[PDB]
Amino acid sequence: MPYFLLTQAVRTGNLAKFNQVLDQFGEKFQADGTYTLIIRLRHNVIKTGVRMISLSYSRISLADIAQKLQLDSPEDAEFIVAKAIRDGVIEASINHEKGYVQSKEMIDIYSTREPQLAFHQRISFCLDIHNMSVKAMRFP
Amino acid sequence: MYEQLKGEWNRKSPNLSKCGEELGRLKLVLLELNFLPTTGTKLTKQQLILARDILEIGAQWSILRKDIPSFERYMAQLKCYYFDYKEQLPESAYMHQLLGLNLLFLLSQNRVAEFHTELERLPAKDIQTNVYIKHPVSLEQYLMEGSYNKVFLAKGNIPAESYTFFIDILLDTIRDEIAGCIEKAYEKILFTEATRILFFNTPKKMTDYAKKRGWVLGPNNYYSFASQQQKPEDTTIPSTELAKQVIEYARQLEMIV
Amino acid sequence: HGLKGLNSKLLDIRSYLEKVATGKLPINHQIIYQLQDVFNLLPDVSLQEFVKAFYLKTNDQMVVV
Repeated sequence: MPYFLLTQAVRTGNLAKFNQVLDQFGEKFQADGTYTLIIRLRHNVIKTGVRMISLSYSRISLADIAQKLQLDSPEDAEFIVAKAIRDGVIEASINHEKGYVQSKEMIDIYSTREPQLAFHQRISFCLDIHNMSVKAMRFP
Repeated sequence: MYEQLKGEWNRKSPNLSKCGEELGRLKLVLLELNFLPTTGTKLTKQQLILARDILEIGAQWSILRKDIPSFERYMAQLKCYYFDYKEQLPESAYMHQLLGLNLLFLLSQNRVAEFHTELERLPAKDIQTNVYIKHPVSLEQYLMEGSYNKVFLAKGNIPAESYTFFIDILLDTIRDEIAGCIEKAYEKILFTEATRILFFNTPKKMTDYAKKRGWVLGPNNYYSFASQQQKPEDTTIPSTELAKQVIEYARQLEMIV
Repeated sequence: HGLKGLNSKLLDIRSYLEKVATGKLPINHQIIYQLQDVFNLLPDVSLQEFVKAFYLKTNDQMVVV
């Protein structure tokens, strides 16, 4: 209940409820020992909204995202996405001509060694399960 | 013994003979007795009052004289003095000012890992009161949200001093990242893009980027150099290392023999 | 040892070639074009004919192992 109510307001872009959840359950959040969220969740809410847009959309204008994130400033919309690409929230690009924010390339996985990198982590790990299970089983 | 307690500190400190006399004062206190057991006995707590006071004024002298390796040095002497086993020695009013100087200096070093691991020794001194600690954690909150404008409007807002050596390193550690964020595959932009990405209406600062780096102002047009390479063609580097990965499988499908 | 006989042939080709690049024994035109179609008929792996199609059977055989 202090956490299902927490992740509800973290998911949406609502803050007045999120300040209500935090102020009401702040005594619980200090007692259990996780009061290191107070500085680390204002970053999360402002990056959740830009992550949801970049996952949904593919080519959005900076004026369109600035009004979508209730920010009322089309001059730091370039600054938010610049911090998003720098922190690695989404791989995108900003064309600083008229507001083009484009998405990635066409997704090809099975043709550029990517299944090999996932599988090579599996082969060497599961034979290590086998080598540990061989050197435990025999006794007199 | 009680040598130059409060000299020229209230008004100015232009002299450097004060520094060596304080240094001789830092000798004699450590020549008296060591602070290492630190159990009880208020008599030796009296010289712990004096030793922590002569370093806090030594920290104020160190930040005044533009000295970076000493300001971390005198603070580490004080922070090891705040680390006491049997903590006693009641509340000095310069403590909350001193941690604000350390934490803002740590924010200026680009130490985001050390910034948060320090913030445990203050239970409720971050939200209710103590604007000296509240001002960096409001500032760090501004860097994580993404509002550069809120950073510099609060730059002219300090409780005690001007925070001059702290904001200038803060001015340094932002713009190189802003220069690091704009040096990309971008070819050219006009002056009005550097009016928004960068700042003020034609200072000597754009000369500094023109004399150090490129960004040559020509016919009202900047020119940022940019290129890209091309590499999907190399199956050869996943030829050698894949042949190693396939054999080290078959090396290990046997050999516990 | 399938490859130990490979370079033993390849050392033998240049040994006769440097013997005739010097010019001690006279040439045979018969072996020249018989050697020349070796070098302009080896494959060259560039793009979309190998690097696509090689992973299509390499990421295939990594599923069954």
